[PDB]
Amino acid sequence: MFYHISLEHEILLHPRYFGPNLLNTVKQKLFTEVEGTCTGKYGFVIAVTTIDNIGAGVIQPGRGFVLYPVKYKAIVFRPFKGEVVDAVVTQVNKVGLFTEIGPMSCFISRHSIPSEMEFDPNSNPPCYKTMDEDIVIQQDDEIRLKIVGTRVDKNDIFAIGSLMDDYLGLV
Amino acid sequence: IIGKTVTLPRRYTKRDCSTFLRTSETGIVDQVMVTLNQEGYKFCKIRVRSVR
Amino acid sequence: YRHLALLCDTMTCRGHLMAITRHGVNRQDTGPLMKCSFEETVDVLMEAAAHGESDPMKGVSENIMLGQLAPAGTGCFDLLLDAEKCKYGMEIP
Amino acid sequence: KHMVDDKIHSRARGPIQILNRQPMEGRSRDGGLRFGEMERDCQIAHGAAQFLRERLFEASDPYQVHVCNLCGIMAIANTRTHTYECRGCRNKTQISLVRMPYACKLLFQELMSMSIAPRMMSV
Amino acid sequence: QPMIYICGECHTENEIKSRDPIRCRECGYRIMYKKRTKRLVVFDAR
Amino acid sequence: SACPLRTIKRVQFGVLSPDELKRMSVTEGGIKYPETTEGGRPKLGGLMDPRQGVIERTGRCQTCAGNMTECPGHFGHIELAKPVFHVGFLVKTMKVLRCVCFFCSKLLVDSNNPKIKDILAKSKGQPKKRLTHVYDLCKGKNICEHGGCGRYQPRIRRSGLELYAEWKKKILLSPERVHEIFKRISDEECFVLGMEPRYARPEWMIVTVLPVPPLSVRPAVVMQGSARNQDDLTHKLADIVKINNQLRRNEQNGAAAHVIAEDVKLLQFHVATMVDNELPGLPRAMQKSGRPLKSLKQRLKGKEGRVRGNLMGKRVDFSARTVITPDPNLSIDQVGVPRSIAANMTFAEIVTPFNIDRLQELVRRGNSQYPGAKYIIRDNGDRIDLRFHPKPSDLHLQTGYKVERHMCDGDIVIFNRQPTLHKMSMMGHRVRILPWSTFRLNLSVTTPYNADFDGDEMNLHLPQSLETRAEIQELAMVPRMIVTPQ
Amino acid sequence: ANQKRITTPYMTKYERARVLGTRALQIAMCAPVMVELEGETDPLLIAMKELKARKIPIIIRRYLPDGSYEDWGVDELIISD
Amino acid sequence: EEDASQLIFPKEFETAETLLNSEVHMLLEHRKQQNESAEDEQELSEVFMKTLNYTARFSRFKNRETIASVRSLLLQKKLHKFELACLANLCPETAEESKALIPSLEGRFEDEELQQILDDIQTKRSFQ
Amino acid sequence: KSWVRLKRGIYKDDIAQVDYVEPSQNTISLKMIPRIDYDRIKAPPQRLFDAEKIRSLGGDVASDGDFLIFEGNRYSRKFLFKSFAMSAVITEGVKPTLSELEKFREHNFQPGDNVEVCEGELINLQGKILSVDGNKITIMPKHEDLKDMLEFPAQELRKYFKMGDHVKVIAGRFEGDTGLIVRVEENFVILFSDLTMHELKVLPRDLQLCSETASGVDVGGQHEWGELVQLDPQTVGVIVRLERETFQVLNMYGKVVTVRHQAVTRKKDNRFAVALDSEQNNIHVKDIVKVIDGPHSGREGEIRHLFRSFAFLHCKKLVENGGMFVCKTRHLVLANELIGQTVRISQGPYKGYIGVVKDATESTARVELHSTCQTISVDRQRLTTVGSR
RNA sequence: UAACCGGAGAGGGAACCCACU
Ligand SMILES: [Mg+2]
Ligand SMILES: [Zn+2]
Ligand SMILES: [Zn+2]
Ligand SMILES: [Zn+2]
Ligand SMILES: [Zn+2]
Repeated sequence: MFYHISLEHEILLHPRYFGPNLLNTVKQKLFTEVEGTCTGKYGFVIAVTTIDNIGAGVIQPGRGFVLYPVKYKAIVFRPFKGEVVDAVVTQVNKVGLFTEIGPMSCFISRHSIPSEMEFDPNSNPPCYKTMDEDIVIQQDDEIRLKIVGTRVDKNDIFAIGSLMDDYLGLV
Repeated sequence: IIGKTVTLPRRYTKRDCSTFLRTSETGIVDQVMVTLNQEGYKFCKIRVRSVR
Repeated sequence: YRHLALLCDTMTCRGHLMAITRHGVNRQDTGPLMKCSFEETVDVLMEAAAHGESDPMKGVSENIMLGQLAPAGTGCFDLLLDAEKCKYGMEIP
Repeated sequence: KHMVDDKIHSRARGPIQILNRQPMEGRSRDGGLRFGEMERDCQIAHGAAQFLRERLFEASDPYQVHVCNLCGIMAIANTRTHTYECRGCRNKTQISLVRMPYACKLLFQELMSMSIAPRMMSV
Repeated sequence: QPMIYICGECHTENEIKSRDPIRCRECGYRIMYKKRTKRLVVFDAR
Repeated sequence: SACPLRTIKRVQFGVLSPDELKRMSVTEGGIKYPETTEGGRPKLGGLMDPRQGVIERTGRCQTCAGNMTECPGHFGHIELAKPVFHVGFLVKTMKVLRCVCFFCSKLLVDSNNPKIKDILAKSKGQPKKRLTHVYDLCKGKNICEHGGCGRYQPRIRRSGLELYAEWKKKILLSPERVHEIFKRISDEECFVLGMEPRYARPEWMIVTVLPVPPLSVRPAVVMQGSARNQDDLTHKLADIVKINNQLRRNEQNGAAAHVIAEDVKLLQFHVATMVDNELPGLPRAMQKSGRPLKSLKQRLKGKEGRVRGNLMGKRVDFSARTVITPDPNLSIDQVGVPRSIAANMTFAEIVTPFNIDRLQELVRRGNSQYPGAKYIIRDNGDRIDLRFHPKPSDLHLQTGYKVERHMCDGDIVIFNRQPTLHKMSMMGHRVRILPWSTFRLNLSVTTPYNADFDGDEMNLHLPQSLETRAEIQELAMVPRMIVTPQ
Repeated sequence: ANQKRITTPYMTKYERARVLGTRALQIAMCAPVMVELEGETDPLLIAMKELKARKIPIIIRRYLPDGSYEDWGVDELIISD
Repeated sequence: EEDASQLIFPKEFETAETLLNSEVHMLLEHRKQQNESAEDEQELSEVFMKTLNYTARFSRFKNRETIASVRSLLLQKKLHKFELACLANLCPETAEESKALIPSLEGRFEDEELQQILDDIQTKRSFQ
Repeated sequence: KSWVRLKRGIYKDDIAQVDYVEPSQNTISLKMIPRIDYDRIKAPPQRLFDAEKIRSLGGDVASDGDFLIFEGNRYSRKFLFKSFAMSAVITEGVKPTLSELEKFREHNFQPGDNVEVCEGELINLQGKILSVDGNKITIMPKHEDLKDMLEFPAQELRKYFKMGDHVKVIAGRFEGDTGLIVRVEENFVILFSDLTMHELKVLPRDLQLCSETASGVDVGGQHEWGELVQLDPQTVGVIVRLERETFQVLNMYGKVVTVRHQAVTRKKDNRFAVALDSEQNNIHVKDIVKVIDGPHSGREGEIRHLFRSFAFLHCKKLVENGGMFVCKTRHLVLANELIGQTVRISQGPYKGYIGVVKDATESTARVELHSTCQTISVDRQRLTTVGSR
């Protein structure tokens, strides 16, 4: 999940954006692109704490833009397959349960939810519930769920939750 | 110069086989020729005249 | 005499004679793709591959066939931007 | 019979061959001129390295290819969905993109066809 | 619509429709010619 | 396109191991059908597969999402019914065979020797030299010393393509036997014989799988709608897979072993033809078209080959060629070119606010008028042409665009005559426009050009990049190189 | 350090050609310019005026053949032209 | 690819320092404070605000000194970094629930010792 | 009631159903699919017999209701019913498939897969596949907490996979798909496929484990997933799901239909097209817009396609059709004659010339002259159109 | 009581001979 590790990413500086404040302009630029992005190796990019160093400028042969090798300490998030995290439900539907773990979106099938944990369309808020109405999972409710499969597509991380195992449900 | 249609194996048909005069040559067609080959197929011959 | 003596000393610099043949230039280990760019290609590459040969391509034509910039003058060195004179740079419009 | 009208021609980015992404030959197809071996060597002697590089790589057959940092082999890439994979590695992280001549790339497939392993590591 | 053609050795005129054998009507001669266009031609004297 | 760009440092050369070959092959279980394709659809497991690469125009590759240019090709593997060896590896194989024992597959060189230590110390990093030295010293060994067997070991020599081992009795070298003893060759034995074990192996010298390249390597072309034009590489691949299927079926059911040996010999001849069509020991293959088949060794050793006719010297655009004409009324640094050449030749220009009005003027004047442009290229890479006259919304311009504009006076061009006997034979010049259609230049430039106007035509290249134009201007220019160094 | 200056301070024709071309390139795609101009449109003339002014914001990394590199700023680089 | 228990990852991923829900909350509130100050500044990402909301609603300790006390008191004992972070995020009151949620914690410590550690965590938790 | 394949003729290597067996041991009656062109091309793919069509074409044909005789005593009923030779048919080793059954065991274990033992003294034991043989494999499994190397046949083994892994379908309707499983029952395994987040219920025998995910392209290599094609020349559609012989396609109005592989044709996509969403800000492909009006009001997604007033949108949170919903653009918010005609240059420097217009512009035109071996440019104001058609 | 839709990449190749530099 949340890990405080240094990252290195190459930044391309457009020559028309040299200006007086080279370092400040490059730092503001880097805070623009690197935040909010995702990658397969490191997951979601949450926050960048410090810029560790700024490398020497190298002019590419035949290309105007100059490249600065910049390393920086940052905070990243990476969910683990086969690992349980508490979650908050976004929406409950005919097709399944939709929930959010921070920025990461997880989906639960009705074959992943317990069979007793069954949906009531007659209820005005869409919610899963039991026969005895003891466990009721509503939208924006703190639940726990076992993540069983993680996959990434177009630099977007989303997961599938599992609740056949015991001690899984609303917190 | 010569337009031909070749039937291939919706609203689309035989392909184009159009033999052109070569690029960057100008002038006038002086005379043309239609005959048959030894096979029996039609056979055309077009001469291009160009004053220099 | 500069070029003539340079030719002769590059001929004799390996401790022995160097006739300009495949029979010598294959024996000097001066780059497998130099050897391939010589008149014999498949045998010298095939022996380099058979013996497991490493090459950092410090040549010229190897850089050329890889398509990148050959470090043989006008491209041998690197260019570094100066942020101090860049911040001395006045705006233009 | 040597007429200037019959002899003059010029080309600006016409067709490309099926086997290699290179210009045509002969002015009938608006052919391209062969920037030959000894001309390349004499350009080297002049020292116009950037001019020779642009004449030899991107004005003829520029390409981009992915190679992983573990083993110097070709890796496949579905760039529409941005899934980059090296078989035999399953890494998909220690990978890089390089600019590659089309002819030398086809040379690399010929090498592996002759069971040559041009292990081409990025670093 | 049919083409106006010239036999050559007969120096005669005939009418030819498409996808027909290229033969003269009275002699069947294979060497066969087409007439000048009706579209106008001019030439400056240079 | 998320991968960062990198500059290159090093290359390693080895042999491909068969397990890695069948791993990175996209074909699973190989291909085992001698048909090229099905009657109606492309076929999977035939000679051509969509898994190998994109097949037709406006189509998609099965493995990757690329198309023609964006599809870089995919490979395959064919498991052989019998292992087989080929030339080059055959010669190195028989060298290693004379180095190694026959029965116990021991080192036979007795590496615990001061001579062996001296050879290693001298050839610290010289594998072929080490191999030659150890083969020369180990040629005179005969019996084993270590090696348990007391036999004299057979002399192994080639008869045409096949190899025979004769004891002080002659037998055929079975490829299975050669593969077995190369497998029994130890790793330390391989290292002390002096060839790198991690990248190559003696049992990798023998191969049991055929790597098959994609349709980029073997193109399929259509002519007059027939689409039957397939290359000799595809034909020989079909022959290889047909014979491999025949051998596999025969070893599955018949196993009379005489047809097996004879068909294995023909399959070995076929893969030897795949390596090189021309062999001193066996006749070349034959096609019904009457032409000899073209092998890859020929395809690279030729003067039109990849290494020379496609790598050292390759076809380039941006290069006119025409006959010349003396003209003394212009300076020594200037060359006059025809209007048609100047109109059919382009030059790239950056749109800057300093000249944005003049570039806009040139753009809406456009192609087919002499001062004009034919292509406009945006910042994102959108290429818009001017010859089909797009809408004025497209004709509107902003700073930073790419203009393929016709050149005017002052631009720098390079200019030569083949053969370039001397380095003075290609000079930079400033372009200028004259009405009649030929190159116009100076006699002071003819004198180094070896040019004498009896029908000799010159070539004219124009660089596109501005820095290349500047460096040509400042290095190869006639006043800057008035005087030769030689 | 300022003492280990093995290569000559005379900057070469190759160096001046490369810096002139690249300077003309960012002048062409409109990076800010700090030499005063008398009114010119072409980046070639702007770049040669910069080169004769000797005020380029670029320092050259020369690769000495041992493996080490040395930096040479254009201000302390004496021009052969 | 990697499971939570067997936990294979590179040495950079191992030396990556984990963060609490409350630690992420205080760091992200700090960074949001510098984002709010120094105007004419580009705002932070919607991912940053979603993470801030999630870690604010899942924060366990509202005091930085309390956070440091929890981290030191779970630090002197021998536990894995990932299991330590998971235990700090979950805060289970029962060792049975803790070992059911984390299978890698089974056999790492004694049952009564783990229950005592969880009880200490519950006592030193900041309750609202 | 058996199956054979013919040896000679145009019907070589085709499945034929032996219906009646004559006791004379000379010929047997076969029901077979005719590979005929109904006397149209000859003066051939398999297709159903068309008695009405062959009666309309005429020729050698005899009509007897459902029974018919054509083209050299070829007998058909309702399906050819013709006698064929015992030596010309092959009665052993045919094994028709399910498609041939509709018209008229196996073991596949691969190394790297996990299989479990469900019977014997070694019950419920999961181990990795190392080798495979024909019927009795005698496998070498890598069991958990067991370094000893056991032996098991394919009949004893069952392809059991752990929860949450990439699984592949070797054959069937769902073949070529990759996904993550949901719940493993005793025979039914349910998975969400990766390219189409869709529920597939497949058997463990049909399941397979591999590391290469779905490529997202059809079997023919022509159309990818989430693609744009032409249902008909007025309405375009988006292939949202690939199927073994078909495509599930969302239409222009939000209806999901199923079309054939060859029914739709690919259309060129304008990647630089522009659209307006009634609030006057430009929107393009791969742009995030919120749908605030219409049937999908209150939603948000990325633009996949643009039509001149319409937009095709992708949402991951919508599990239906891969989030693919289509709506009009106006309910979204951001988050010549002179060609080929003889003309005369009758005023100016080229006065009195006759030319042919090859290109015409808004202001000028190109004229290829008839006298000078040269083509020039001349203004439409100075142009004059004499002659023509 | 109804309203501004637009469309351009190419297709072999391989050999021999001649001519020119
Ligand atoms: Mg001459
Ligand atoms: Zn790899
Ligand atoms: Zn007649
Ligand atoms: Zn491909
Ligand atoms: Zn021995």
